[PDB]
Amino acid sequence: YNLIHLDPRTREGFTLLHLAVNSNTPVDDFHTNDVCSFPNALVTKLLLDCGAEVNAVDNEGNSALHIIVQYNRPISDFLTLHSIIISLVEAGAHTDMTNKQNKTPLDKSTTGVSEILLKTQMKMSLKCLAARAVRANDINYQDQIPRTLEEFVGFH
Amino acid sequence: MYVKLISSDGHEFIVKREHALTSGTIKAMLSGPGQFAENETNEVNFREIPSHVLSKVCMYFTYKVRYTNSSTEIPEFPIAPEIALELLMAANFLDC
Amino acid sequence: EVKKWNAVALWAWDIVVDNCAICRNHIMDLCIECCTVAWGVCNHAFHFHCISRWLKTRQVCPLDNREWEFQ
Amino acid sequence: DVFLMIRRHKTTIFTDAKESSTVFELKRIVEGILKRPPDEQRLYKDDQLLDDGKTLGECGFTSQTARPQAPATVGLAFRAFEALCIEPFSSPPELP
Amino acid sequence: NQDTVIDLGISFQIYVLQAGAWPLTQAPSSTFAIPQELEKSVQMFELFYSQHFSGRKLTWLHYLCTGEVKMNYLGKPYVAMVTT
Amino acid sequence: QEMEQTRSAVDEDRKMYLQAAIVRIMKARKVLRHNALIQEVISQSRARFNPSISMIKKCIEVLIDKQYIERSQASADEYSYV
Ligand SMILES: [Zn+2]
Ligand SMILES: [Zn+2]
Ligand SMILES: [Zn+2]
Repeated sequence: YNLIHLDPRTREGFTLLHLAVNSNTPVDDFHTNDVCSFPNALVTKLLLDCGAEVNAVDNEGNSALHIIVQYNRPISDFLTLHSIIISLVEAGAHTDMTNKQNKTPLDKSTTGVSEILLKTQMKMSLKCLAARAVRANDINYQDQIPRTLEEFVGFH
Repeated sequence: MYVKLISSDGHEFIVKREHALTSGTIKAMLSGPGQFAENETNEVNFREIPSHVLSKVCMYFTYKVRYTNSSTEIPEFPIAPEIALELLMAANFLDC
Repeated sequence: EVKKWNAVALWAWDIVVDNCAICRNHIMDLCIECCTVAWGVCNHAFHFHCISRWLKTRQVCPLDNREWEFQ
Repeated sequence: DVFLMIRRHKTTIFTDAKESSTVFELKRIVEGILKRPPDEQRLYKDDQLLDDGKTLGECGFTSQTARPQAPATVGLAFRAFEALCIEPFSSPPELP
Repeated sequence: NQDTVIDLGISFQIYVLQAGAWPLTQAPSSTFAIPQELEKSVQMFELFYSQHFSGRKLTWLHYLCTGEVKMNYLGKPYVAMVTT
Repeated sequence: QEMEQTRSAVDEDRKMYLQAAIVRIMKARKVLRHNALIQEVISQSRARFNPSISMIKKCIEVLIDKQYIERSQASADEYSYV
């Protein structure tokens, strides 16, 4: 929690939990390959329960859900996915974050199983489904909307 | 059983109490002070939102109840561009 | 008409494909050669190891009489 | 599972029920929530009167069209009978 | 936990068996229709399980089911606990 | 009546265990004599069910038909893994 409150960030802009959820994390050629698997369910669960910034964004504009749905092995260790997906949605992690290249993680699921999991964990909700339209059609929100709604639109 | 919602532009909208309870503000407004303890009407005023958006959330109130988690072929929501940025000032006031 | 009836449940993982019909095992566990599970134009999910060895034998989907291709 | 939007002046009532049911209680669900005499109602779907014993499934609308986003709106009227008088929803402020 | 008055008229003792590690199976179709008295019960439980446990196909097993029977048509004497 | 197919079910399952047993043997052995392979399959599988020789003979042919393994060109007794 001390490190997370200090919040280190990678060169690629990934937060610590972003480094926890990805699959391209390099692992040392020694016995870490035996046990340090990625993405890891327990690591992400303990990081989120410890107080990680779940809505942290990278330099690529994505969130943790965007990275985890892009996993290349969805049915190899599906339970881990079924853990981490039920982890992040349990604490923040807006399921329709819509990264800076106008891509919701549902559109970046790239897998039927992952998109089924996300749809089961998606929520019929507020001005997120009622904001995808107002950001698809360019309506001026520049101080035409509340101040927290500026970042709300900037996500959605 | 049913709740009444009064829009800014004179319009009064009546929907199921459970359907309007999906938004936190209505839950907050109906509870505590201003409860209007008649258990049948429970009218609430809204001098900020216009009539169409209050009709739009009432459409959305029934939309959420029907499709909480079932019928995976979920129909989308046809939000008009002319009603966009107006409902974008409403749901945060409603905590839907 | 009823007060305390209850039955026995049985849950899968909502996976559209049940088993890898090459080694006749589940999809969740590793292949017999080893992991990596492939897909086909016939919408059948088998292991990459189970399929790369299959195409050496024949380039035909094992269930239906259709020419296998990758995804 | 047909969804309705009952209209009478500024007052609007949202309604959902099955198709195979008479419109008698449709005249009475509004009666319970308006605290008004029951026999004075006269529902007007598309500016026409229909039988009180007739079901709303045969009244003209189906569920495949009356989805909650665009429910089958109907006009209500009370005996002074008297013709339907509803208030259309105000237009949102258009974009510049 | 639900907001409205959710009363089922039925009490539960569910044995949520795991995946194919359990040896019992049902290879014939044998589509026994759900009784309408407990239809609200199974829909509530299916909605409950699919929400708390995402990605789970609750395939119901009725050939090894259990439960009680009421005989109010006769006049309701005693109870009976034959299969479903 | 239902317990005899359960005997066949594990018998079907033991063949699947037998098929996976030869593959992991030949992944490291590459080539192995058939008589030594008879003891080799039994050696690791002795912790579980004891496989009779007749079940092994058909499992070699099934694995040969699946083309995971085939007989060595130098000796028909010797087998080659691919
Ligand atoms: Zn396989
Ligand atoms: Zn493999
Ligand atoms: Zn096929």
